[PDB]
Amino acid sequence: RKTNIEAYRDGLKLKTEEDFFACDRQYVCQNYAPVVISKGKGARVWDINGNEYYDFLAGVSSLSQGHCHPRVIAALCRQAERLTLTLRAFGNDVTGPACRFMAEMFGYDRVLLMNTGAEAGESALKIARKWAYEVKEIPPDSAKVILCNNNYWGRTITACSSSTTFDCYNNFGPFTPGFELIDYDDVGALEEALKDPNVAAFFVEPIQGEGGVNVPKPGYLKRAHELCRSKNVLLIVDEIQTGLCRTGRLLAADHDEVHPDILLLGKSLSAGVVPISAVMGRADVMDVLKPGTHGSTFGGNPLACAVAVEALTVLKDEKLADRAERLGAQFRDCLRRELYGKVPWIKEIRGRGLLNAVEVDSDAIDPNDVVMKLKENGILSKPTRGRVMRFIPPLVITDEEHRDATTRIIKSFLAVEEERKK
Amino acid sequence: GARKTNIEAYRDGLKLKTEEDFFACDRQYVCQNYAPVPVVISKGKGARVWDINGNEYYDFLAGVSSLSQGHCHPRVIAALCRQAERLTLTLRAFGNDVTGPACRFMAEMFGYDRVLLMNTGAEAGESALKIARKWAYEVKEIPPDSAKVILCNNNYWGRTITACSSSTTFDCYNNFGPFTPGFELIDYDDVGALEEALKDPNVAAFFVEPIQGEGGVNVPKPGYLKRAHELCRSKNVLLIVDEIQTGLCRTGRLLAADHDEVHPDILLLGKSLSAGVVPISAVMGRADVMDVLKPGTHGSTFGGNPLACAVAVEALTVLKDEKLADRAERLGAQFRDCLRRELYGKVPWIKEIRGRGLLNAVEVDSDAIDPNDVVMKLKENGILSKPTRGRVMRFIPPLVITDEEHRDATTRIIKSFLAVEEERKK
Ligand SMILES: Cc1ncc(COP(=O)(O)O)c(C=O)c1O
Ligand SMILES: Cc1ncc(COP(=O)(O)O)c(C=O)c1O
Ligand SMILES: OC[C@H]1O[C@@H](O)[C@H](O)[C@@H](O)[C@@H]1O
Ligand SMILES: OC[C@H]1O[C@@H](O)[C@H](O)[C@@H](O)[C@@H]1O
Ligand SMILES: OC[C@H]1O[C@H](O)[C@H](O)[C@@H](O)[C@@H]1O
Repeated sequence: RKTNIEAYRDGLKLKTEEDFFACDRQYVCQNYAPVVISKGKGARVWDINGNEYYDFLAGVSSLSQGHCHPRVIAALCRQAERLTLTLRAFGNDVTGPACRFMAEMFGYDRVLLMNTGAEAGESALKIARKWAYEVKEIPPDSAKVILCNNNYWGRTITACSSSTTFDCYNNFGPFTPGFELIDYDDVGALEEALKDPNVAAFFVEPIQGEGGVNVPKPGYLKRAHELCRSKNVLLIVDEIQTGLCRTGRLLAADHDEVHPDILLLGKSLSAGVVPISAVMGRADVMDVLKPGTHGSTFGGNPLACAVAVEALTVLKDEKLADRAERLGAQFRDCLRRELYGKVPWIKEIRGRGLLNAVEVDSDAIDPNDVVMKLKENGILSKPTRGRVMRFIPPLVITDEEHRDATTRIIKSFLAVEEERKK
Repeated sequence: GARKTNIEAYRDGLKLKTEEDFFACDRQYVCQNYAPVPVVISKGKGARVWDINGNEYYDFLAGVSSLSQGHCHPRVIAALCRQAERLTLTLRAFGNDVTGPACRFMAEMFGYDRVLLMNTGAEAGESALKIARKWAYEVKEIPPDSAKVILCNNNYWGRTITACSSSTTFDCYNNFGPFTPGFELIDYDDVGALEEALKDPNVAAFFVEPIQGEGGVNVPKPGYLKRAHELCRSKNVLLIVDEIQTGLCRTGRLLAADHDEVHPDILLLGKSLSAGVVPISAVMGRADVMDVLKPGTHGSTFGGNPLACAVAVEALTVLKDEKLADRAERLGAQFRDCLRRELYGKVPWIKEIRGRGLLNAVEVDSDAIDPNDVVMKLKENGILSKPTRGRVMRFIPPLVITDEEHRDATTRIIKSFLAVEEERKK
């Protein structure tokens, strides 16, 4: 049987990429800015004309397990035929066991399941505030949260209120108060911010994602945790982009040996199949959310839970932390040896595991020529902040595939440089 | 071959046998932000669910109107499995062969120029608020940071900090501040109060439900929405109409706003947009409003993902193919008529039976009866629901409920209320 979307699309006679871009332009809210993908499998996607590419954005680390992982799809399909949604107003035979699975895997007492990263962030801030008011006993409406410049956690009004990125906040106010912004990767600024006794939490990414793959100094996060703990301030660690093996370890916080007070997960939690996010913490923090104080229609639905248990298990069974660590060190090494020196407009090669970036001098080169050239050579990515090229493949990428992609990526940077010399 | 999926292997290894075993698992590992009816549902199909002990029930919450098409509608599940084999996520950073055609499908079905797909109701409300504000600053040219949005007391649109900031429900806001400013709360179903609030020129929008759901199935006087729209239009204020609960045939029309012949300036949809299969929401509006969201000013990882779009197109088509608007109008009018003729005369602690379509409620007097006795008795008679605000009993079945099931269910419901009354007389 043809699905309704397929039958409906056939009647439109969208044959070329430009037909799809025109349909897009006419009917889709125009809040995004080259290719029309119809199929994905593992590390590979295919456009509507049958051309193959490596996906080096991977849902900005939502597709760590690869596109259309057969185990994840089987778990989806099996659960979807049985039960998808009950609400948390009724019990069911999936939510409990799934939260226990997550509790045991990440080492926490309680799991709050929500749907998106932004909801996980809001839920953590809410928990941190109510905890501050109720357990830490700080004055009513006075709770503060410390975040870092160039953070990204969502697009809610409150997320906009805690952004330093002009386009994220501009003309969406007035703003939620209670945020203090400091420099990333700066313990001094954190110590200084931590003198205010009304601070409920410090909310931080172990590597800043959308900010430009800003990898902090080794130990930064341990130091930050020590400072938070000595002031009775919760360390909220956002691993929505950096967790789940992406950096070579189950949590990017494992590098600095930090167990977050509140952990956020998302994205690859579902292998990019359905939106599910998680907030985890110890009992005396998470239990501030009493009945009726927080909710979500779809949060914890049995379909997402079944998908997430399968997705998480893929990470472990395919040993994807080891694969990210190994391949990623080889990637950065090749790019350093074959590009530093030969390509003067490369500012920095940086990353951990398979979360990598090449920042370029956008005064010396058009970054978009790198993007175009990459696509020409079978590599799809999208930079952040104009000038930071991102390289974020599915972790399941094979040794042969990764060698091949690395060659095409290097060849792309070199072809842009040769064209510049003329 | 034969094999377990991991959720099954793991659950099997925990050796959970009784409902108490599952209740205890939930209490230990799941954040305790709900007060659930004590049942452990295992299978859902159409209007029915079964628990782990085998007991069968009619689902009379239906995900609070997330499952209008029934549990596990075979067409929606087939569309889900088919698209999931092919492509589930690209981001809007890349094009794909589904997202644009799905937005076009919706734009044409609802009559709007532009469609924004988000994931949850809360995200749709946040996005609409962002649109109305930026539009106010850039098109209406009101002063920087001065935009106001009018909402109604007892509204419910989400649990973000900004939603908490615009709530009048104590447990939604308490100890979650400090709050997002820029909200002006008025009584629901009060034209005079809306009129006075609209005298402030910094008002960007009026954000309103055609029936308040979580607030208690509060059905306004007829014409209330039409009148709200005329007032908003005369002051160059956007009418944002939240149909996340009331939309998609639930009230006997495609949109509840259709009763008043209102076309919202911004329309919010969600919940049954996916037939309860995956979270997807939508914000729709005319080009000169929606186009304020320029590249880089708003986004979402999973918003408009191809899996969700294929499910939503299938879910929407089910509404039309099974004529669920007509089924809701008919069955709902019979339900309310039956309940009034069988319960009002006999049951003194029912204050009111109200609703539209198959969005119905029975408000009880909780100073006279423990509402939880009604919930328990319903369950014992094969009916699952959860009240809102302590004392508003909700009857919101899947619209696919058959005539025979609906009659059977209505008998069970009437018998439940009369039995609690019989205990009260004693
Ligand atoms: C670190 C981090 N937090 C939060 C989010 C928000 O995710 P969502 O788009 O699922 O709301 C993202 C997505 O880009 C992210 O990378
Ligand atoms: C009218 C209305 N708006 C918004 C929401 C928020 O939906 P979600 O729980 O999917 O965020 C709901 C659902 O509870 C609703 O009924
Ligand atoms: O020129 C018209 C545009 O829209 C489509 O109708 C055509 O197929 C494309 O070639 C073009 O981008
Ligand atoms: O046939 C429907 C589905 O049922 C599940 O039990 C299988 O493992 C899936 O792969 C299959 O697509
Ligand atoms: O549809 C009405 C239903 O009501 C009865 O309780 C029967 O037990 C059930 O099998 C039947 O299908």
